[PDB]
Amino acid sequence: DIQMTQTTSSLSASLGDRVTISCRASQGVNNYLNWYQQKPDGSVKLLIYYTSNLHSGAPSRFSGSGSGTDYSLTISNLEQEDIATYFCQQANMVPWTFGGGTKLEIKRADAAPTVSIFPPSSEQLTSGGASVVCFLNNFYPKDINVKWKIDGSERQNGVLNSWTDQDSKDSTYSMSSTLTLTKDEYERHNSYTCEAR
Amino acid sequence: ELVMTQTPLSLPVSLGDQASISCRSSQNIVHNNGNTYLEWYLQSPGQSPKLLIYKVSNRFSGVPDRFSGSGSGTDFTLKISRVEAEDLGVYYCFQGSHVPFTFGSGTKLEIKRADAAPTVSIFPPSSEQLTSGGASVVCFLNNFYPKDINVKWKIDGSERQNGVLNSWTDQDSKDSTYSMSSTLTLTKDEYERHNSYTCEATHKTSTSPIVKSFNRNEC
Amino acid sequence: ADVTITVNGKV
Amino acid sequence: FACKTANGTAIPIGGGSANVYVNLAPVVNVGQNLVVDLSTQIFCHNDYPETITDYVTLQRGSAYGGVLSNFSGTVKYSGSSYPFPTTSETPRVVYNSRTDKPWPVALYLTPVSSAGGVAIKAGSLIAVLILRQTNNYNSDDFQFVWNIYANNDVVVPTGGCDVSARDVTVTLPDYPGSVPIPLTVYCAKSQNLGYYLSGTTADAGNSIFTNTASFSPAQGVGVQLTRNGTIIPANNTVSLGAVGTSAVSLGLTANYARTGGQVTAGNVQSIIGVTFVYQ
Amino acid sequence: EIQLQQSGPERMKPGASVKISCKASGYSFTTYYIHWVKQSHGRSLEWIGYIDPFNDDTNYNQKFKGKATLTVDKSSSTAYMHLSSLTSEDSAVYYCARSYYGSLDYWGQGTTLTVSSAKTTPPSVYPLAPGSAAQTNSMVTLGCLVKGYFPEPVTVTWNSGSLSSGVHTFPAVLQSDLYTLSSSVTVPSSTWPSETVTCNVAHPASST
Amino acid sequence: QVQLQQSGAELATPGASVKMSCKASGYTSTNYWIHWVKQRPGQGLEWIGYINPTSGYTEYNQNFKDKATLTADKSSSTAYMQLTSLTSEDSAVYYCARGVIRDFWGQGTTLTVSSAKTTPPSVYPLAPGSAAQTNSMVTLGCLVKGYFPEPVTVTWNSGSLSSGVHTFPAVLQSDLYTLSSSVTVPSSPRPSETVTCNVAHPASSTKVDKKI
Repeated sequence: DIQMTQTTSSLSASLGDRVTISCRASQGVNNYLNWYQQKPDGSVKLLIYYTSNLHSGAPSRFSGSGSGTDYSLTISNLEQEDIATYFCQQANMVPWTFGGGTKLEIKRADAAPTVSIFPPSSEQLTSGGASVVCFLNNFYPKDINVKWKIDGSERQNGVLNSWTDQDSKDSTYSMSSTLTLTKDEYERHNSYTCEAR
Repeated sequence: ELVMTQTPLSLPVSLGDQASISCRSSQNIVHNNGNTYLEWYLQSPGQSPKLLIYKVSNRFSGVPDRFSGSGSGTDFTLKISRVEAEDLGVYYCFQGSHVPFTFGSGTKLEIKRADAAPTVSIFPPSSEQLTSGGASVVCFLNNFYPKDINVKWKIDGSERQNGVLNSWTDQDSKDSTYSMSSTLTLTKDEYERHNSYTCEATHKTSTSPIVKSFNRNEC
Repeated sequence: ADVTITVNGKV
Repeated sequence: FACKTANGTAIPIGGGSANVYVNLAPVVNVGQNLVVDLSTQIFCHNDYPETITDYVTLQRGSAYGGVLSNFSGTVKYSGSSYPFPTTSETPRVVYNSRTDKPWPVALYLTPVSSAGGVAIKAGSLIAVLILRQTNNYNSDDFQFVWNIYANNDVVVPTGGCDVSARDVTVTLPDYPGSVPIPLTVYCAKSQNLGYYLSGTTADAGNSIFTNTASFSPAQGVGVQLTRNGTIIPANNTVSLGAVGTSAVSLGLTANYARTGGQVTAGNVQSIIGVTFVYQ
Repeated sequence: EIQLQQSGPERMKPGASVKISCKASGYSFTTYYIHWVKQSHGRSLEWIGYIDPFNDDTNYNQKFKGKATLTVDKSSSTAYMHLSSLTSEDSAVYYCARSYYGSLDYWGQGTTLTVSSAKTTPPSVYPLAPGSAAQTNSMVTLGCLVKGYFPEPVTVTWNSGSLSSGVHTFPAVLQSDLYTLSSSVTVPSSTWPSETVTCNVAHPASST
Repeated sequence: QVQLQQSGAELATPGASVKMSCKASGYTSTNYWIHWVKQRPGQGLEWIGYINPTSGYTEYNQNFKDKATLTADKSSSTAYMQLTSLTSEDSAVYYCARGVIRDFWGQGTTLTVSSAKTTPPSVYPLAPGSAAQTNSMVTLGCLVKGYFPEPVTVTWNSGSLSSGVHTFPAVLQSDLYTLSSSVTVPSSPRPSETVTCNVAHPASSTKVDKKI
């Protein structure tokens, strides 16, 4: 079947900027390309169909164009309503296929993460478990790596990582990491470290 | 174009054994759509070719299970689990991926049997032919195996190569042997100006040639 | 005239 | 790529033109009226699925033909629908198996009036379709035309409402009796409907229709329609109010009427046309 | 006007079968195709197939041909999505949509399908404290750990919202078919332990 | 069924032109292509091209693009190949194959391009004089020279002998063919037996009997 590739997975912009999202097809499609928008909650809406035709009810600031095996989507000027994910879809052949998706984000001044580490709660220890939690609050940009170290050694198991979405107010990101141990192996080591790269 | 080369040129087998033939391409023969169009055809004595395997490994509807195709990339092989009389003929590999399409050089699969020497014979030109102004010396080589053989001619002990025609019969199918004839054509005047002629046959089953000669004007 | 009505009768 | 009809007959390809005979079953609908669904009528397959894949597409310029040539609508085609007649080239159908599968095509028509429709006779041209066949092995680009013919007499609704019958014959008893007319109307969506009768009237108020009887006609009498006791003159609009998916009766009744003078025995016959309008 | 209403979230045991419904309104049901789409946790969209509501002909993605079944009910104008031999990989959001001009111009709100062998479990909540002392003069951060609950969702608030606006609640992460979640709060270093900062956790599924 | 029946046998002079036929087709399926293949005596197979009878699309081998023209008539379901400016190199057996992958082959058409005319055969007996030419069994044969066209059939004593009767394939010599035959008999030399090789040339309408 026909494969669809969007050049980038994340796009950084600023309100009032002109952004362009590109899509590529593994083989020619007779202008049968569609663009969709998905809001953060999950609602999906069609924006442009047949390469250049905008859906009845969509904002006038969206426009599309392209030819065989190369298409793009453009926004004349960004509004906060337009921070979402966008997909390209071909309909020239069955099965219908979608692109990987491109998510917009607001550009802002860089910032380093504030770090905090918590020891296992005595309440948890009474139950036989032991979890150490690390917080990395309000850092920009999105990407970040973390490591867990014990008594000078590094451990890469029993760890769960989570990330919040970009914050609407600060436009910053946040992250949490939890390393879990059995109480028998928690008390056989003396030091624990959360290495925020 | 791309060349398809088959190996071996001849595959002598006995009824029942396992037979394998190989076909090597000069370049990758995968189509732009990802299918490899490699084919195997069989031509039997006095019959038009028929299809055996149509996509390297697939068997055409109605082909017995004896035949099995395999291979990939640049080298392919056809295998016959047990050889029957119906499998004797010339096998061709075919590529239909890049225009122009090309066939394989062709491989003949024949019967195996024990060696046998040729019963070489010679004859003079007929007196009637000399009456007509012509002269042709004839040499017969009957019932020999294998198919490979070489023959040469001499006049009065002097070797000659001009005016010689060679003909071969296909495998006899009853003795599984082969036969060959050689005809040396001479003008009347040149035939009459020499006194002796010789037919010299060399076969794989001897260290020295089988020489036969005659004196002019026998009848 | 998307429907036609034929009314037969006698006297 | 080969195709055959629902009866097993093969459809020739690549001639001067191919004529395909299908059964129509039009139905009124909201927004778009259906003319003919070809998924049950045409089947196609591929005899060499292991070595070739056949692509079929509907070319631009495909349109209705015959008496429907001036209408427009939409065409269902392989998971979506597009305007008809076709101004661009449709996406591709894929044929990669020896098993017959339907040709996923259906034709629709845009309503243009209140009720009303064009009558189709068996053996009349319905649509001219342009097809382009391509494959994934050859680079051949082949175009051929299919002519779609009807093999049964039907009437395609051109409007948003339909009627129980397009032609209604009723029999009055001998003078002076009367009979009701079984005519009903329904619409795919709520509508305000009214109708007005037409014909050759024969009086001042123009409520009485002339006797058309060809053989031994009766003179001095005509046919006058009435609904629930009220008399409906010709070229005057009668209102039905809101109508919907539930059939609504017109309530018309046919009566004898006396005009001119002395009445003489004979046959009586009138032909009255009913027309519908919005309000 | 045009809209599609789907059924609510479904929870099934592995190996079971589910049947989603999609009620259409605001247009002629039978004159448009209906398509179904799957979105995995990686948020990539997958096309399942389409069905013609007039004659009920279908077309399936080979990825889903043997597992999915599309059906229609013309009388009630409803479309159905049936999925058999459910596994953990079938947990996703499924959308019905109407197709015009090859675009899927209208979508339903989507249905979340959960395939799991787990059974309802209450959340175990632990407190997190800095330890020896607040190692920052201005800001001090606290949080609560929620572990071992099933199914979703679980709500978190700090002092019923009295000390919010400095709160980061992280999405739940699955662990051996039981979920885990954490939250964070930051308050002025002087306000703690000088003030009663405490978190409230609610799990409607267990009513606790 | 509608199956690939081709022309018969055609003889043409150098230059000239000839058109061949393959009597099977149908414009209902787009996958019934017709391929043409060439086989020269003693060599392998060559693919010339194919035509799609339903659409008229043609593929050509560029080695034949000056020689072969492919066409098809939809009425008679007959495909055609035309060869122009014939030489001796164009003498071969020509096949037509049906299908996208040549799954059904035709009978074959033999073409001989020669300037020679019909010519009767010459028969010269091959009489052995010295018994040493063989070993206690005696070989005998006849020589056929200068005939045209093929085939000349040789039988011994009107078919009375069928053991060890090796008849060899013809060889072309200056557009006139040569052939020979041989037999072995049980030590019955002349005149102990009355061997007589019988030769027939239907093309020249001659049957000849020659003794040894």
